[PDB]
Amino acid sequence: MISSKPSKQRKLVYNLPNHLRYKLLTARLSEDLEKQYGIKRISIRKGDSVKLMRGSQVGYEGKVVEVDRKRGRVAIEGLTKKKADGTPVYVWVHASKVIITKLDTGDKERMDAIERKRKMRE
Amino acid sequence: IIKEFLATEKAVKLIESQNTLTIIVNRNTTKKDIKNEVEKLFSVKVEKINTLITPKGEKKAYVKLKQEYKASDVAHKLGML
Amino acid sequence: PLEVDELRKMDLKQLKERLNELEMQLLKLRVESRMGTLKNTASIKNTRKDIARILTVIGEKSK
RNA sequence: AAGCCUCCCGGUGGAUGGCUCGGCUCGGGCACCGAAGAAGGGCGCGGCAAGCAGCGAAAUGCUCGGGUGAGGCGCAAGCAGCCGUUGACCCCGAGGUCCCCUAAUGGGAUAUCCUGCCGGGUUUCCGGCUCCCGGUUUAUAACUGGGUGGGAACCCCCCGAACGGAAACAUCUUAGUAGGGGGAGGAAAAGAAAUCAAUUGAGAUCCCCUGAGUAGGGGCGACCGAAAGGGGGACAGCCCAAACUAAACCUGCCGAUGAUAAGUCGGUGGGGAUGUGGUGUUACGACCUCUAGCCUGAGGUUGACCUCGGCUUUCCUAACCUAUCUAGCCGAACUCCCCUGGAACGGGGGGCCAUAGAGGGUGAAAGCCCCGUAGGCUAAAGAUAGGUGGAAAGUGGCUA
RNA sequence: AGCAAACUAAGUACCGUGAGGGAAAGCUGAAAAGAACCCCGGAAGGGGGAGUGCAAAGAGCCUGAAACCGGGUGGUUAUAC
RNA sequence: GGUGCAGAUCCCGGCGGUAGUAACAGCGAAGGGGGGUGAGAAUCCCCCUCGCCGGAAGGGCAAGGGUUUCCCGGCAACGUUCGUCAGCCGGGAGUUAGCGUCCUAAGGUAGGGCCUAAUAGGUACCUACCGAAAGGGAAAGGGGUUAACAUUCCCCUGCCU
RNA sequence: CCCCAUGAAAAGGGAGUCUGGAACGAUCCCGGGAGACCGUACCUAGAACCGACACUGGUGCCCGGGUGAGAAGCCCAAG
Repeated sequence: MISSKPSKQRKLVYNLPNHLRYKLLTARLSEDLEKQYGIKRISIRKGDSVKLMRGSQVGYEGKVVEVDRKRGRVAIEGLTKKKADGTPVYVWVHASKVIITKLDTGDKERMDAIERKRKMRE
Repeated sequence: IIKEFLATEKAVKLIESQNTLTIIVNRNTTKKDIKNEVEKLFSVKVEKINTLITPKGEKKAYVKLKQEYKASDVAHKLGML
Repeated sequence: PLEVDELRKMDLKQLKERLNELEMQLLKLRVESRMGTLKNTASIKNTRKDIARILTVIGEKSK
């Protein structure tokens, strides 16, 4: 029932209210992840690690260290482009071209969100 | 109700020269006593006060103390000196 | 310091000066108008936000 | 020597071309706020803070639940610091605060400001103070309790224009429009014929299409201009005055009861025969009364009569249940191979879902990379609608 | 152009004693990677050289026409339109 | 189908030529020398001298502007030149009263009433109030102190209710 | 002296007289206490106001010597 004019749609993604920002973070897990979790896609959190499929630096594995929730993109360590001075700045790669490799089971509040998605028992 | 302790270069002399205090309060636009405010907050007798209406929007009052109360002490207790 | 519940716990008489004692030290932070150079800018917000709460909690005790 | 012309290059301006978180039309939903202080302005408010926006001295947000789930600290990247896993920020709902003027109403205003009088506790401070309605107390003293303004257009009702047109212009028309004044609501208005029409018919009103530029009006000039009927939409129809019953009446407060409602009860106060309440208002009649006759489950009375039954109307909304709205949530299929390419969302090959190939995003033109989509699911707490609930009043029918 | 309004504020700045009238103004690439560093000047996102990046038309930032003016290319002038 | 442009003394934006031209004269002022600062000095600063005004270019006082006041640092524009300078820009600070508020004229208003259909209309009457920073209206001056305001802050003498 | 012009009213003060009241009691002096709120910077104009401007226009108001009747002209004091 929501409209299909291009203009309105773009307004949502340029004006995303805060409690909906997970939407532009969720990325594809790996098969091994879903093998013991029974789930295809999920929102990113810190303390995690990911692999990449697109871009000039395809095929990297790092750690989830930086994020841009309001507009929806992340960054990983061990991947930088040196500025003129010589200090590193973090390469910015979107979740759209990444595959997660592992998560953090130390929250008990991210955990139940995993559970409620009809994944099988534990 | 008291709001701040002004600390202009002009003020610093007054607390030394005349043992007064430059204190700016709400713009309550009704006062009989900015006086009895201080002693329940600083236990100090009052000798005189006056009225100022600064163009920036605040209400300043020159309050001076009887010699038995050295205004520099409470300021030091407050902590700008 | 973020007091959130003990305010509802015990009597109202003490919170008056508890308001007062906080109110006084608000002035202490308020020395920043001279460039007080006080480290915790958020203290004012910590001070300003909490002070209203106890000034609000009193209504819950039907003052 | 100027140059002249053309052309290459550069700067000077930014049209073209492209892109768009903007407006514009439509349809459909929805569609009053206000003395418990509006709308409208004026002020303040963040660590460093100008405008906007938000906020009200409880100033970038206070509390409580509900969802949400790892960062948040607006527009908007700095310094510094904090909140966050004891559940943040956000969103929903419920609250709390909520300055000054302002219809602004204690009184006054060329002051978005000053300033009284009572009563309250009392330190801060809190309540009340034009024109009316009905009560306390003296028969003029104060005191108990409830019509004002705004809102985009729209609606109703009074007052009421010229410009032009007639090729001039004065009657006429332009026209009850522009506009003035009053007054509302979410719709308003109007609404039950002293209606029509015409061979004895139809059956409130309103709007839509026709009837129809027909009827009819006017220097017969421009022009103005119906009704009836037919065809559509939804189509709902009840109270008063009188005849006639005649205090059987309505209403304030307090207490009890009643779910706090309504109602009832006890005391209270008011209003009322200069008329409350009861039945009833319609046309070849209607309605009421009387007379006579026939005609209800229990009881009584003298075929007949009466009292208590069901029924009609009205009022009252509660705890509970159901549904709907405020919220988020589920939701398929490839990132497989080669090449180009800074990037593949391109070219070739290969494979798959589809009830979902609207659409958007992601380094380009991606159904299968991500959201969303077709379809389906969500409630503490509220709001809406329905059922489930309670009470009061008026109570035969027909015939002459 | 689109309602005036797409922009840091739009009935805003402003013109008017007043009822009122009423503006202008979009684009850095995907990531500021905003040119570290070395020379000139005091400085200027100024010069030069280097560097980032596909590309720098790198802040005055998409593309970039003419009217214009400057350097150059090619002809060409002081007896003449 | 908002549809093909040279004009419409079209509109809007850019830029031409006259062109470094006019003007930067005219109302009786005028500077000169030496030193300093700073990149840069006729223009800014220091010294001396000199000319002019001198019932005004001096002195003190409003309505108005609203920080135009002061301090510190600056110069792309802003200044009719320049500019180290400024009423300009940028960073900070700054007005205190026992010695206007009250009353009232011209008048005005708000209400009660007299009309108006109504009014945000008029209103002779009555009532209540507004109406002067030069009208009237209790009472202080002196000295002294900050860059910045003072009969207001420090001292003495007071004074009025 | 002039007028066919007769030249504002309140509040605010002070006093006088008569009534009632209580006996203590001051318009005397002495000691003590207090006295809202708000105006308060600067400029008054050949640069601070208006006239679109750092504008010979207007809007003001009031106030040394000599020479000289002089606020005329000149020059020079203060600045």
